[PDB]
Amino acid sequence: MRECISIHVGQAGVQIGNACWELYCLEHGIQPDGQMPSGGDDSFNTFFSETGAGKHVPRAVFVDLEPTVVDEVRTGTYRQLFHPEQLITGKEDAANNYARGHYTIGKEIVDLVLDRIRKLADQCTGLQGFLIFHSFGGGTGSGFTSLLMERLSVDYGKKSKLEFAIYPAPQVSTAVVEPYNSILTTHTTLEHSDCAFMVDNEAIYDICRRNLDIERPTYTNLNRLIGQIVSSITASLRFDGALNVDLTEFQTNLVPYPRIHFPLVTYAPVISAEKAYHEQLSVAEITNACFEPANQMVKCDPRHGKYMACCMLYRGDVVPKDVNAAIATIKTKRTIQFVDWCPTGFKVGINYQPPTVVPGGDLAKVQRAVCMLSNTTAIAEAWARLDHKFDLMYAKRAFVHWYVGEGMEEGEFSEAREDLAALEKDYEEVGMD
Amino acid sequence: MRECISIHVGQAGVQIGNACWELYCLEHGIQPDGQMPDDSFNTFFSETGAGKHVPRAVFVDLEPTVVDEVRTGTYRQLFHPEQLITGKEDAANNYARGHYTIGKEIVDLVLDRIRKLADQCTGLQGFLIFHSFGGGTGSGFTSLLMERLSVDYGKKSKLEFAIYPAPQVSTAVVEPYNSILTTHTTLEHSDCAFMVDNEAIYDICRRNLDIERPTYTNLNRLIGQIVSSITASLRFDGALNVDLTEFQTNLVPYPRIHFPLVTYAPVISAEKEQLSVAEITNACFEPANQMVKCDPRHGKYMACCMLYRGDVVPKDVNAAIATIKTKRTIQFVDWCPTGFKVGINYQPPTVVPGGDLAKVQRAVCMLSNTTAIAEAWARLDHKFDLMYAKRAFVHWYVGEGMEEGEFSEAREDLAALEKDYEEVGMDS
Amino acid sequence: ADMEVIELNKATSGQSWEVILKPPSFDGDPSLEEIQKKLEAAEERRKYQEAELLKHLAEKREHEREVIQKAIEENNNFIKMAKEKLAQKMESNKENREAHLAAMLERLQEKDKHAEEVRKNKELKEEASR
Amino acid sequence: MREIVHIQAGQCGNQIGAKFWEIISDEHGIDATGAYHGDSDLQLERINVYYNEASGGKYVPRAVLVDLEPGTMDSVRSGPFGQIFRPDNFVFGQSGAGNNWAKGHYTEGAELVDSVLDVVRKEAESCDCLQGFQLTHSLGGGTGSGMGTLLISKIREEYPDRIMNTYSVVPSPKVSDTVVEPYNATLSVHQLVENTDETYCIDNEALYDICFRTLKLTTPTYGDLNHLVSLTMSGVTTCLRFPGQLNADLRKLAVNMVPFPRLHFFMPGFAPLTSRGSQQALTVPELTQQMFDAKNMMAACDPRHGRYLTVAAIFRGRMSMKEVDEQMLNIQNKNSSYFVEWIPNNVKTAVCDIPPRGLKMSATFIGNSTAIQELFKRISEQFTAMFRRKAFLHWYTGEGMDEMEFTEAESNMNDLVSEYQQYQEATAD
Amino acid sequence: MREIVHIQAGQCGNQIGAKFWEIISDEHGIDATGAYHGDSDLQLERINVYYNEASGGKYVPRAVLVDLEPGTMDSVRSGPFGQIFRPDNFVFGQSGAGNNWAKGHYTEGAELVDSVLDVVRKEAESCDCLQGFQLTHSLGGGTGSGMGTLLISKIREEYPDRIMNTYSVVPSPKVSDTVVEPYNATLSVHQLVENTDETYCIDNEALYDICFRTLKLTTPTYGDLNHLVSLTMSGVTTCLRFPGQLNADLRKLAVNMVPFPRLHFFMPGFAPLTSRGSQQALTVPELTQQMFDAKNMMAACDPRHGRYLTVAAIFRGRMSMKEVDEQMLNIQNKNSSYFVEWIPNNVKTAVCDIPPRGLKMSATFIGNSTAIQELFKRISEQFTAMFRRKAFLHWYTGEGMDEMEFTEAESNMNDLVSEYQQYQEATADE
Ligand SMILES: Nc1nc2c(ncn2[C@@H]2O[C@H](COP(=O)(O)OP(=O)(O)OP(=O)(O)O)[C@@H](O)[C@H]2O)c(=O)[nH]1
Ligand SMILES: Nc1nc2c(ncn2[C@@H]2O[C@H](COP(=O)(O)OP(=O)(O)OP(=O)(O)O)[C@@H](O)[C@H]2O)c(=O)[nH]1
Ligand SMILES: Nc1nc2c(ncn2[C@@H]2O[C@H](COP(=O)(O)OP(=O)(O)O)[C@@H](O)[C@H]2O)c(=O)[nH]1
Ligand SMILES: Nc1nc2c(ncn2[C@@H]2O[C@H](COP(=O)(O)OP(=O)(O)O)[C@@H](O)[C@H]2O)c(=O)[nH]1
Ligand SMILES: [Mg+2]
Ligand SMILES: [Mg+2]
Repeated sequence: MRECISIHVGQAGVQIGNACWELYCLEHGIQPDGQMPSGGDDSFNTFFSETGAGKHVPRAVFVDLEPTVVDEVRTGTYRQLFHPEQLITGKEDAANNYARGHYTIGKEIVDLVLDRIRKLADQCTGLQGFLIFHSFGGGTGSGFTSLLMERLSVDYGKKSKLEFAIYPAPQVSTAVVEPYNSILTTHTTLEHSDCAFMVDNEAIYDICRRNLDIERPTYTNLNRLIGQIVSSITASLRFDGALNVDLTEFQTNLVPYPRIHFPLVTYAPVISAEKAYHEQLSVAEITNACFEPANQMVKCDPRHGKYMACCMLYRGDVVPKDVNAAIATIKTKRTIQFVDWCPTGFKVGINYQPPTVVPGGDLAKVQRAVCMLSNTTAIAEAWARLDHKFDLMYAKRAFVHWYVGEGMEEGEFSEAREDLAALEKDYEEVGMD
Repeated sequence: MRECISIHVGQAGVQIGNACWELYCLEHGIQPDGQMPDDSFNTFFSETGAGKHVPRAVFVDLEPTVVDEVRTGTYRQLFHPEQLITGKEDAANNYARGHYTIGKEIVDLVLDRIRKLADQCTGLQGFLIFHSFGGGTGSGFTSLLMERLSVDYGKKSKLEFAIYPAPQVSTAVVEPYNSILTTHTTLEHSDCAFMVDNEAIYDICRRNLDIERPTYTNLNRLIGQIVSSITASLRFDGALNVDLTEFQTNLVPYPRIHFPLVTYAPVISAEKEQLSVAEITNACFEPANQMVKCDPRHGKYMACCMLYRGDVVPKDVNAAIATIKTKRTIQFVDWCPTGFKVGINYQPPTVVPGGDLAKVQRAVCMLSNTTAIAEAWARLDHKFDLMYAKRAFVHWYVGEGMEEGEFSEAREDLAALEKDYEEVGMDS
Repeated sequence: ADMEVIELNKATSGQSWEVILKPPSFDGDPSLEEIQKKLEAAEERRKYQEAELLKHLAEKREHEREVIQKAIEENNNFIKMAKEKLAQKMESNKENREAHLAAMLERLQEKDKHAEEVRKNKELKEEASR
Repeated sequence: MREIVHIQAGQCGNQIGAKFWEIISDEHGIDATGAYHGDSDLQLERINVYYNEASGGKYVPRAVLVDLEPGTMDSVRSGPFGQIFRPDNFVFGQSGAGNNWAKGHYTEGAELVDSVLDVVRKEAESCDCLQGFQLTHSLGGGTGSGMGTLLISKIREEYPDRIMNTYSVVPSPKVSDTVVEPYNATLSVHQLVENTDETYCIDNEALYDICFRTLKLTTPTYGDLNHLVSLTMSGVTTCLRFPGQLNADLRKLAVNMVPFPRLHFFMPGFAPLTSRGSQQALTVPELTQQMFDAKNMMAACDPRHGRYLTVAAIFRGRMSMKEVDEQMLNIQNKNSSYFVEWIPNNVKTAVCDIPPRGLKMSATFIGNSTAIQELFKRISEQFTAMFRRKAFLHWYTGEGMDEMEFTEAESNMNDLVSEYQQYQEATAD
Repeated sequence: MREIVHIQAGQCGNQIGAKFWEIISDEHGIDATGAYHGDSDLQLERINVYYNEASGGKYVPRAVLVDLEPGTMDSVRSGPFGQIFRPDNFVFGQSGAGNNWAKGHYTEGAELVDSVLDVVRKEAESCDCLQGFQLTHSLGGGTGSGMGTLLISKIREEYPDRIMNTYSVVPSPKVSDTVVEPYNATLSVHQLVENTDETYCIDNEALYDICFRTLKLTTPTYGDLNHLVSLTMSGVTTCLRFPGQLNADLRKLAVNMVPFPRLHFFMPGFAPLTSRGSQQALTVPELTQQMFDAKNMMAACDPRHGRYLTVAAIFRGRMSMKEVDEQMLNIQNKNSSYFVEWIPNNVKTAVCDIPPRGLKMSATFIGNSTAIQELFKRISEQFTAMFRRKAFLHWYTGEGMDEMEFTEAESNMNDLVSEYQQYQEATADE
């Protein structure tokens, strides 16, 4: 057995958690009450424990410094799926302030969260580690998550920690200081995370507008799409797959150096449910779509970088012969530039389980899909954009008093910014020759 | 709550007090016996267990004749005998007798009675002192009283209604002496003083009311109307109220510059059509309606308080004040960005039955701090100088224990006051 | 064209392999105490700044008390000066009026003295006329 | 300021004083028995200023009648209203003063003065609020002049805070009783300048001239002269006897009339001028014009010869207050030069509905004019002409007086003249 | 961050505060008795931010009404929604402040302040999660200005961790009550700069000018001015009262709006501009355009005269979210020179389905513009003209104040102007 514990922090982490666990239940035949009328796989036990009443309960913890969002989980469709103990809330949020989440408010609830995590870990016979969902921009998603990561490294020394982080976008952002929070949390979390899958709200927002014909996407629209991508990545841990069969394999296959641990996620196909009956996309078509920037989870140009690793995770009606034929034509037409020290190639995995969509949602049910995870130096463009916004404000010390007022020193800003300048330099050095 | 104590000194103060309290009773529905078959009237009237409403007032005179008319008149039940205080011999038009010789024998009694009224107050606002400048009691006893009130009540507000002397009705050649002496002595003890020139009221009675030869009854009924307008903001709860402190703060830029000019309109004959808010407001800037003879065109305004009563709405007041703000001839000092304070009360001007004034739907009393009022001091100081240069009548004051140095000191203080009005009117 | 496929894994709901297009050109601890130390230093800075704020507010309350007391002291000095100036004036006036009446009565007493002297002078003529 | 205590001394004093009580009693509705039989509340409003209320509803004059000889007092008792006086208030000697000031002031008068003080003290002590004293007397005889000024000094000593007022008859060679009248007058003026607050100068020179020239009486008697005096006295005391605002008491009158302590000698004026019981009215304009007419002054001075320091004008009878006010303003405007510019608003006017006995309308003027120096100059010249030769001086030194008293009295009166002249020439500059 | 405690002090404070409670009660479906009779769950979702739930199904405003005189309190009680307020929450003296800041702050106000604190403590203690305080008052009088700033300082001492928010009415000679308004205002601004987290500058000069020029009211009354204030207050508090993502609480609003502690004075803007009687269109493009219009500002400053440090824009009524987003982007792109380049994405937009009472569509702008220095300069000039001659100063020194306090308050406000000007001139190449 190889259990994974999911940790959802703040509004973004909790609401994305709702979308993920709804999808997992649909994929495994688990009802909102936890019952499963159950051939069969059995691998779903990596994400679900079982109770004496035959109920399947997520190995998850939902944490927020304010109760409103988690309260919807406590009284919603899936209220029976979770035990009250795993839904943890405080009274007052971090007010979009990293210093408030990490140093002032977070400090009062960390021990309670770690106790609940310990209780879930005690129920694991072969704990793999953690999957942490949070935003870069919120005070809780940034401040509380970095504080949690630090303690998890103390209590679970070896154990893998994977992140699903929401990169900020002006179209849906709620705070001017999100660049501060993003840099501050990245600096503190960097040495504690083994692999982090960034999702740029702008990239998802544009995919919803372009591919799903949604005029003004809401968090529900964004989260359902994010859940598809998360499900594609976790499918091989919840079903008896062949690639990324344990958490350590994500680091082995995608992360050649500890600091450069931010793979770019690309997903296809994203098709509207209201599309006038479309003929199903082939393996060649969905594979070609992996190399189109319009399908990426983070806005950046892989042409301006080099690949260090590439994982193709196919799902549904897919045969190796069609994958190899698709890759062969792409290489003939395109320059898929890898760094000098890595082999130019792909690790391919096929998970036979079909792509599942939420009934009544925006996504159309398809016969085959693919999620490419590539560690490219192009993702440094995202750091450059964030660092520039940070520098514009920090040059004037705009909003800095909010952080200092919470006990954080002004020097932490310079230290965090210097660490991200070294990270940008690392991406440049690694892509050199 | 918010009580005001009225003190009426000498013949002028007492006779004006008669007219005021008669008018207040008519305005509040109080009968001459004190019975009353709003609630703000309690600022001027206390209540006894028997339901009698009694003025928060003291009437003082050094001779008994005038107050005796109150004691045996229509309103004899209104006042308790204890609040009508008289001696035997007057000050004989001599400040020295009112302040020293005769006044010293009755001050303690007066202060005791004022203390008894103050003891019945839960929120004493201050004192309103009515007196002439010219009489021996109005000048000398008032100055002594004001000094003793500053000792017993410290900085508690003291406002005056002072009668400025006029030859057409004056009774003494030495009135300029008494006026300067009382002004010098009282200046640092008074917070605000409303001067009423007898010649101005006399001329308004002749011109506007068609009275060939006005008597004190004619003058006092008109004065009674102006006093009522000033105090209506304390005795009723209207749309905009102005208390004693608000008069002080808004009218007095410097401690010594505390003599506002009173203007009242309309003054219409009971023989003889209703004047609008704009018309009555415009009339406030016409010298013919002033309480003191002076020309505001030869001065600058420092403050203007408009006290309306009757059928008046804020919208009409603001429209009227806006057109006044555009008048080039109405000049304010350069150090006063905002010069207006407005008060509105609903009760229309009440007139005494059988009086000379006609009942109108709306009236206004403007209180303005203008440097033009210094003309009144200049006229008085000149008459003082003419006599004092020869020491005419000075022996009457010296005989009573005063020293010529007090005359020079009082006159020098008035010279500094005239200079103050000049300095305050200058541009920055 | 030269694509090398290497089989990796096979399982019940999956199959995996690696495809190599070209080989490489170049072949080839936080402690709980430390965390606690940082959080406590931040809490102390927060506490220190709040204490400095309350200390500043306390100094405002002290000023508010000094201004009420100053108004009271000015009123008391006004009363005191008014009282002594009035007592000076009334006493000086009483002394002057008494002096004026003593001088007048002394003049009348001298007239009486003179009249007795006139009557005495008459007696040395009246009767003393042989 | 309620009661006035009246004293009348000597022949002249008792004669004009009796006439004063007859006039004001008639005006107040009091008959010779003291009973009120009038028909106006105005008559009784201030009756207590001059009268005490006695047993029954009777009014008794607060009057003390004094003389060193019993003659005039017997004549007063037998005259009209002689019975109205309090019998105990008649104080008289038997010796006389022989029209010698020294006898009245130092010898015979000194022997009777305590008997007079007994009576005036009794009257004064019963007053609720004594105003002061009013003395009628002549300056040319011995009792009224000498004993009258002695009384003033004794009364002043006991009542230093009360007003001392006199109606002083000035002597004239035109109607004279003795050759030493200039001496008696100068010695009395010396006393009056120092001890009175207000003195009405009733000049026999002026009274004679009015009777002779205006009334065409070829040979005037003291009865003809006294008819003018009684009318004048009625007029000047109007404000003290009837309800009013102006000069309602002796002190307020003195404060309005006396700018310098020594200059308290008034020039009374009256219109119309009539002879006894003779019925002949003047208009308000005509009445006002008489203020500047020498023919209407009871002191033989011309008001056009000096300037008015202060004036009190009293109009009596049924007339328009507005017309009086207009004419009084017109008289000051048209005669600006005859009023001192350095005493603003020095003319005060009063109007009383009750006219004096026998008249329908009248005007009385109480003037403090610098022209009064003509009266003092006339006395001074007569004094000097005699004193230069020490004529009749033994009449006084024989009574114990020294010649130095004469020099002092003369000097003081010459100083009084210089003072009036100084203020006449004074400018507002 | 749930409950807000509302305080209204003095005549102006209680008059605009009563109008605020009338508007939001109507929007939330609350009648003058406190009973809910609406037909939308959106109305009750966050009603506990401003209302307490009392016996029965009644809602009582978490409001404390203060004055040093009983007159204003009586008028509020007799007004349209006067019965909705908690009777024990009316705290009033009898003496008055005589239009004198020193009386409100140091003498009369000091005697009443503990009675007010007892009531606000009772309200605050019953809060599950108190956000902070909201004060409505004028700066030109004595009670609202002097006693209001004294209350802010006392509340800061007892609740140093809560947000202090004010709606401060700035005086104007155009509609003035007292001659000493510039003194009272300068002394109050000195207090606000140091003790508030966010202050909405409601300028009577701007309100008069909107009524006179735009609404063509020849003679505006306080009622006409207060109709603009009530609409503005409804707009700026939309995000606190209805479910939403952006600036949903007082602290998150302050973090988004205040880049430097002293620069917390907001220039409110509103569209469309209406009169009380004009119950007679406005498209999304037109609504957005009003953000740069001086004629729509509730502070008499021109947004084109400075630069926006931060902006919160709130659209209300039935409209396309997509159209709002497009127009907001267009306004920033077309007016680049009026936003500081060194605060990226400084304009946050919110859309609420519920329009303000009497309107079908509206837009409210909460701007932190460096143009607000014009308001402070105007007050400062009026202050200097009086203070240069020490006019009316004896009324303040008589209360125990020193002339140094005047100089200090003036200096601090002149420093505030310099600070705005410094950031207005600041470039992204520091
Ligand atoms: N994709 C996505 N992004 C979200 C969601 N909710 C919030 N965000 C983004 O997360 C950022 C704001 O952080 P939040 O997660 O809401 O804040 P928080 O972690 O709860 O922290 P505080 O409320 O400030 O204590 C913005 O960039 C939002 O657009 C969501 O459900 N989906
Ligand atoms: N308006 C008005 N003025 C009056 C009245 N009575 C007197 N005066 C004026 O007041 C001045 C005289 O002072 P009074 O008040 O009569 O005298 P007093 O205060 O009683 O003092 P004495 O009697 O001298 O002790 C003159 O200018 C009069 O015209 C009156 O009833 N009305
Ligand atoms: N007017 C007037 N003068 C008189 C009268 N009797 C006397 N005289 C004058 O008084 C002076 C003489 O004084 P008199 O009073 O008789 O002497 P006395 O008895 O010593 O006071 C002379 O000037 C007389 O002319 C009188 O009845 N009327
Ligand atoms: N907008 C508006 N301003 C007002 C209102 N009432 C008074 N003011 C203003 O407030 C200032 C006077 O302060 P005020 O609140 O009445 O005095 P306080 O009672 O001592 O707080 C002046 O600037 C007035 O114009 C009102 O209802 N609306
Ligand atoms: Mg949150
Ligand atoms: Mg009097």
